[PDB]
Amino acid sequence: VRMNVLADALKSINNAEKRGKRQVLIRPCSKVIVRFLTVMMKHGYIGEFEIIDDHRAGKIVVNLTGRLNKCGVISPRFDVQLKDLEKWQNNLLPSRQFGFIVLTTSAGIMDHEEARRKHTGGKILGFFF
Amino acid sequence: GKCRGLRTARKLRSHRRDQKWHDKQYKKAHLGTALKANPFGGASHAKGIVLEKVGVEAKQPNSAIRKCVRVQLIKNGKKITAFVPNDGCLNFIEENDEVLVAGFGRKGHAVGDIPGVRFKVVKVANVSLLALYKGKKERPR
Amino acid sequence: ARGPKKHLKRVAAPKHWMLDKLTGVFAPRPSTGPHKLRECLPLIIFLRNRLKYALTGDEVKKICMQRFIKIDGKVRTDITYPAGFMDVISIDKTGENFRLIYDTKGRFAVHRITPEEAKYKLCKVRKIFVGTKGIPHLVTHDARTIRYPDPLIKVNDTIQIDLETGKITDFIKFDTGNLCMVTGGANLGRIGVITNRERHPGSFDVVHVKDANGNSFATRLSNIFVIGKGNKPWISLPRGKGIRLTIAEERDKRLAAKQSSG
Amino acid sequence: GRMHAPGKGLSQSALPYRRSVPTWLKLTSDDVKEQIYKLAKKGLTPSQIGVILRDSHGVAQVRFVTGNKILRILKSKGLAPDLPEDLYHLIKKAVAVRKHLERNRKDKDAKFRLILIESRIHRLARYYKTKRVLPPNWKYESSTASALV
Amino acid sequence: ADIQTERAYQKQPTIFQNKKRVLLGETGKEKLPRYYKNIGLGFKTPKEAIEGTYIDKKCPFTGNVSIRGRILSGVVTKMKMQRTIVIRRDYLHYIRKYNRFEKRHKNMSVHLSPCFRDVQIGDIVTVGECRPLSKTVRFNVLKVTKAAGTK
RNA sequence: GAAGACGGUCGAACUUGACUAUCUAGAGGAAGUAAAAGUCGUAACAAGGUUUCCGUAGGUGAACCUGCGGAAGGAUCAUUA
RNA sequence: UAAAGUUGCUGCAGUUAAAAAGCUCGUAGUUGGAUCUCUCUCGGCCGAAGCGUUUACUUUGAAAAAAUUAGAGUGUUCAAAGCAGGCCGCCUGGAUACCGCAGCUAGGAAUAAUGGAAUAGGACCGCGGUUCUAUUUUGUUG
RNA sequence: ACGGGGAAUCAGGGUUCGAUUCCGGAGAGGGAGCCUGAGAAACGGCUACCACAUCCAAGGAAGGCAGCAGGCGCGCAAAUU
Repeated sequence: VRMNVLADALKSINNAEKRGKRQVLIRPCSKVIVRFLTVMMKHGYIGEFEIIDDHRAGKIVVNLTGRLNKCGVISPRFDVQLKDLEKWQNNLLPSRQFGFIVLTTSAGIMDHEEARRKHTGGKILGFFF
Repeated sequence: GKCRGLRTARKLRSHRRDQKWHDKQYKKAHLGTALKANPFGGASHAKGIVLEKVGVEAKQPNSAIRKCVRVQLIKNGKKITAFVPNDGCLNFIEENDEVLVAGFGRKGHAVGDIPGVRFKVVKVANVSLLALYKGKKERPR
Repeated sequence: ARGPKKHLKRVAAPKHWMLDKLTGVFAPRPSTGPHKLRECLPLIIFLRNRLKYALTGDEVKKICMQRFIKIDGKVRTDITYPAGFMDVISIDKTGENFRLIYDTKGRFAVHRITPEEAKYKLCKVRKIFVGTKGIPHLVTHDARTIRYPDPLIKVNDTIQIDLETGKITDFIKFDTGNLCMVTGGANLGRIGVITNRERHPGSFDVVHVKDANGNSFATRLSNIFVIGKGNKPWISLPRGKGIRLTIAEERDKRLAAKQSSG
Repeated sequence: GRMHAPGKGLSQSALPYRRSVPTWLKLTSDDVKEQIYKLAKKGLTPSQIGVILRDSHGVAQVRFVTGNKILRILKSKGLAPDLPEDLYHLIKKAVAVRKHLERNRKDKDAKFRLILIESRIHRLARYYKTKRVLPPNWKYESSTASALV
Repeated sequence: ADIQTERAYQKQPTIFQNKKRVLLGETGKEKLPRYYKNIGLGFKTPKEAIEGTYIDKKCPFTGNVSIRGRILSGVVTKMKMQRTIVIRRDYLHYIRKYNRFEKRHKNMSVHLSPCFRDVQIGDIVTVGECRPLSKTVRFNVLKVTKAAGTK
């Protein structure tokens, strides 16, 4: 069956970006998916997106700007402390100059740099660069 | 595929532990049959008594007579064939003398042409074969 | 294994003695006494390693058998006598009095005191109990049993003891706003004002203490020792006033002092 | 896909976006409740009741006119069956397969299908027992099944 | 019921029950005071213990045990012993190499007072650590919380 | 108040029963492996000269042969209203 | 031990190189779709006893033997070391970090699990049926 | 297989080692039982049996280096009475 709707969403975005498409349809939507997409957008990686409201679960049309190399999910959602954040960055990110690891912390869903700024660990949702 | 779940630690560790037994080196070093069948009993060297001088025929591509000696180990009374490395070094050995024998370098494996020989003579009569070879020392009288 | 042990390895000794590692295999095993094994300074360590009146333990024995050293007003000839927090060490021959006090690094500093302040000490009462036909007895951190204490005095309070008579002169209650020192844990040797005690029934109470420089820390209730009423200590403090410095601040102070001294 | 078949069928009802009573439908909520009560008294299950309300009375979705689902309506009135409709139909199918198998004992396909049906029955019974719809002592047997049918 | 179901007379040692009687003070029964105490840590004495007749020297409220140390929890899985129940404590053990967890459990035999009626399999019990009560019992049930499925 | 004695208890204790094993006065039987292209054949590799192989059963100096079912890793991706 | 990503959690392979069980069902195990934004009292600008259902998670705090490791200072003649030393009696050090897991503690409340009215024994707002009132009896037993 | 502190290796993760001077345990040839004492089931204490072994005038007596040195033995393998 379908599990980790965030994994399916990120896989759809990645496959559409590999194909050069300007838009991708993500279904079903979720709060985690929307928060991940917003974190992606604030860094300029995907651009604007629209939530289609069907009366069971949302869909998202994400406009794609070809700035995205890889968006991926980390399953299972390993709990990450501030100490292990550097190791996760070394493992998952292509460089120390760009790329973000997205974590869910008690302060919300945010990239690893904002997690360090807020001095909090959390559970790793995925990465994008 | 493999199980990726936060509660799969026991399954992953058990699978790794069972699959390690399919590694030849791990199974060799963790069963005890290899240790019990090792003539040296896990040692690096062993002292033995030369029972006779033998000439082992090199493997098929090569043609030579490798001079070895049948030695019975003092530690367990086990009979092994030990290669006498250099040339004229079989002349330094006499029957029923004590030889210190090491491995042949391949950890229980035959080395080069010499088939089934995994040991080499290091000392004869408490004098190294290399000291006798170069004239540094002479056989005890 | 069988019966008590009588030795103490040099490396297994309390680290605040600042003993070496090459000066023998054994450390002075402190005798049984008022203070614990790991919270005391044996007389040999004080008279040899700190004061340097002796170069060997034999010289410490020679000094002590001349009855030159008094702990809390009583002459002690045991060179391994456990001397601990708040003890007064008096040497009348050289005419100097010290009080065994903690430094912010958690080590017994060589703290000289006046002859007038050597007449008393402070003791934290460890328990109070009615016994023997209704007499209230009070036990202190130095195992001093005092009968008929003031009914206001409770556990965790501090009492000023006149060393000559061993009787209570005054007392400080354990309360917020009272000056105190930390006698155990990471914050050992720090001096500050109690701000909040948060109780854990069935467990250890935790007391929060604010430095005189604004820094705040926490300890267990057993590690608090009330020093004075309010913020004025009833006893003299070391060169540092219980204010622990950071390594950066300590390095800067050391560099500035060496620049201005030589 | 299907629980016990390799099929991956997609056919199903596609509900409209609106959750409102349709314009053509003049039936009030109490009228729909009364029609449901009459249909249940006639001996029809909620699936059948909804089918004939949709097909002859213009009631597209009873939940959007009454505010309640048909099974909940029947439970509130008190004329709902002891065991749920899907479990009852599964037990009926299993009973029919078992009755066929007694006179046709060489039908290995019937035995396979009976095993599948009984697995479905056990899964549904476990679900209903967790949800406390069935008593915790309720068990499916190969002899008392025809009594429940 | 009748608490004298043993070969020795069952009584609370603290309570002196055969005090000198009075004919006018007799009203059908001699009346019996109940010994009970409040265990600490904010645990309330059940109304059963205060107003019961059972004799249980290992009861935290009417017996001779003290609650000191660990306060633990678990779900009741067996009730086949006399005044003792087997609870299951479940947890996750962290394996660092795989950065993962494994479900582990252990069973604790804990004393259950007669003051706790209507305790069921699957109920959660808060137990308190006491002195060794038997070979394997070191905890006493202090509180019972019903399972959500009870009806 | 010693020796000593009865009764308990703890209880070591120069051999029999479950001695799992090993090492052997010990030949036999079946293998395997390494030598040697010695001998009788040519089973396989080409349609290897009966296409090969699988499961199963029987038969044979030996490779192997044959019966039934299967596979193409076939020597046919195809054979015509 | 590394090389060995030839034990692969990170991080391997399984059409033909070694390899997916003949095929389904099935319990444990593992995994599991969307959804929900801080109140009665006390010594008048405070202080709180808490049960807000908890757990995981995360952050903080406490407590946690030295030696070893990391690491600060210090010309052992350098260094490995050592915990010494430095100035013309005096001055100064003998730091600090880490210390996993479990336990303790205080914040956060995203994620994950769980729970709260449905059969109404449902939430709040004021009284009946069986009893004694922790001495409201203070010029005295009551 | 005494446990741990810890050691070797190690990009990250890990793998292996830890008899060995510090902490905790266990034992004093193997078992067992005790006296004394605050503390021992102590062995540089006693009492037996089991194994080994010393002196004897053959009646008896006396043993316990896994303390420091030093022998023997074992071994590839480890120092001064």
